[PDB]
Amino acid sequence: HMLSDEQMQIINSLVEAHHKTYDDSYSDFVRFRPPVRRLSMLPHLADLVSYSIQKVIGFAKMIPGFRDLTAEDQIALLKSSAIEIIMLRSNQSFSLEDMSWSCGGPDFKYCINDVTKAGHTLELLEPLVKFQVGLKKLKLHEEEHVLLMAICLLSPDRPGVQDHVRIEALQDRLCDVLQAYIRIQHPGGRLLYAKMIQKLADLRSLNEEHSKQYRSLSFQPEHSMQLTPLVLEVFGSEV
Amino acid sequence: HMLSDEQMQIINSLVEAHHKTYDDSYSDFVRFRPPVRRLSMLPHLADLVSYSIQKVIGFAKMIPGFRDLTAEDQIALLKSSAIEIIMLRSNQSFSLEDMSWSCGGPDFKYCINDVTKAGHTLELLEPLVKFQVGLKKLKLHEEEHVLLMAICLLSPDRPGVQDHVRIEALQDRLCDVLQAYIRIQHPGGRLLYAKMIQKLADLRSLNEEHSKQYRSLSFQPEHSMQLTPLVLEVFGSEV
Amino acid sequence: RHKILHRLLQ
Amino acid sequence: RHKILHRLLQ
Ligand SMILES: C=C1/C(=C\C=C(/CC)c2cccc(CCCCCC(C)(C)O)c2)C[C@@H](O)C[C@@H]1O
Ligand SMILES: C=C1/C(=C\C=C(/CC)c2cccc(CCCCCC(C)(C)O)c2)C[C@@H](O)C[C@@H]1O
Repeated sequence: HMLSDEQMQIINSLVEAHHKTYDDSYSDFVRFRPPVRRLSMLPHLADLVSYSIQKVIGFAKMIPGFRDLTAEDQIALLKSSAIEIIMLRSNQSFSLEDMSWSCGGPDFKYCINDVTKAGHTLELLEPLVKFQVGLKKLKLHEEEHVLLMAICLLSPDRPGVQDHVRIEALQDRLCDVLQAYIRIQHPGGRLLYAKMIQKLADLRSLNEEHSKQYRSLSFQPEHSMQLTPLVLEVFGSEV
Repeated sequence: HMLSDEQMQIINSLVEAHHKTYDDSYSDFVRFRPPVRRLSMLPHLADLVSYSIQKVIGFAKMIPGFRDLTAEDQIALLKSSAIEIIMLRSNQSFSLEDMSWSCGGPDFKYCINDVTKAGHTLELLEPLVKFQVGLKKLKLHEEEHVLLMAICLLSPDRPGVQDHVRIEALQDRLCDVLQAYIRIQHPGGRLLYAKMIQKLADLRSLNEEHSKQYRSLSFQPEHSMQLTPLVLEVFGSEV
Repeated sequence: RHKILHRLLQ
Repeated sequence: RHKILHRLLQ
């Protein structure tokens, strides 16, 4: 057996959307408030995350079917999955040699400690690094990585989603595209699909922990003032 | 005649508050989103203005009497005068040689054109530069400049102020301190006080124009997203 | 509300 | 409201 034209077009559109919304040089990082090493890394990391939300929105808008959902479902899906898509996309900068995200030079090399200086704890950072190491070891094809992000985004089990039948259908269409890609194009991927679906479960708990820690930060006006309007809106409680 | 102990203590406290909230080296400017020359200067200038609001709050809290007003009057006074205090304090960086604010190097030298790239027009920038030139020519003593800022801050004629009798009294106490300072300590200041009070009238119209232009910017989410939580709150319409 | 997100989604 | 301003005024 082989992939159909429709399945192939889905892969093409997703890979192109990722190439359009992810810069491997990290050249836009010089435009953020600079890194500093009380929560010295918060301005830089808030700017980094704000920039990445914009990219995730860019990517999302090109996922086949996403543009057809209501502005409400689009927002509900973006709000609840943004941090998970940010965690997935960050894997491309993660290095197993130094257990860090390497984004250009000495300034943009981020370790656990730097994120601690952004108001985060090891209750989040220890499983994040473990998730990063695990996902990195899966040696995903660009097609699988892009499909995993789109699958994550289109999870119907999110607070605020209204049309859980239409989102579940788009997600299943994407899950079949992934399953077939691994079967046809990935030699030795016999257990990959399962391992990948298990990574989405990991993201849910990482998401829960981030939200808790973010709520703490967002409630202290001296820290919330260092965030951006986009971060506040996306990670905020408004309906 | 001469200044009294009380009048002298007011001058001492104000000069000290300004020395504590104004850096002549402009060394904190490297921590802002960098200058870029669609509204390329907005991130840098929003960060600059956000930083300056913080300083104006710092200064305000040390103006004798201000701390005794209700949190409501303190907010109402800060909200409506912030841009005027920013305009006054910026005079210390204004240069008559190049008609610009020189804050360190080639990156932090700001001309009319740069502010145009922050969503502002010559309807604001032409009278601003004319105001800057005029105030600069007054060759104010540090004591007069600090008194002018405090006088501006304590203007009772502001939207939202409740105790206009207590604010008017603090402002008059400050106006007498200024009048006496010029009389005793400023040789040739016979017409200075009037010229200074006239600069406050200028600030009202400059404030009105800035608010109009800012409302335009704040209504476009692509521009409002580049502002900071502090700028949005201070220049915002909430009561 | 969600003013920014609405704009960014066009 | 004015959460930031209130904090900054202590
Ligand atoms: C964000 C990206 C990169 C690194 C990511 C990283 C590591 C720096 C990270 C990712 C997700 C979550 C976290 C921890 C929370 C960040 C702080 C966000 C707030 C809103 C303050 O809670 C770190 C770097 C590049 O791979 C681009 C990618 O989009
Ligand atoms: C702000 C300061 C300095 C320069 C000031 C300057 C000239 C750069 C300026 C001042 C007031 C108003 C304006 C124009 C409006 C700025 C943009 C603000 C928003 C909220 C986007 O409308 C420029 C530089 C230093 O003197 C410190 C001082 O506090």
